[PDB]
Amino acid sequence: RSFCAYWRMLLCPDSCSIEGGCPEVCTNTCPL
Repeated sequence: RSFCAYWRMLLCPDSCSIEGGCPEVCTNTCPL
């Protein structure tokens, strides 16, 4: 599993506002 597991919460402190939708790593649907 990529960093998308841990970095999900790491780069997404409710950053969904500034990132428009949500941070790409906040979207824990990251491909393998």
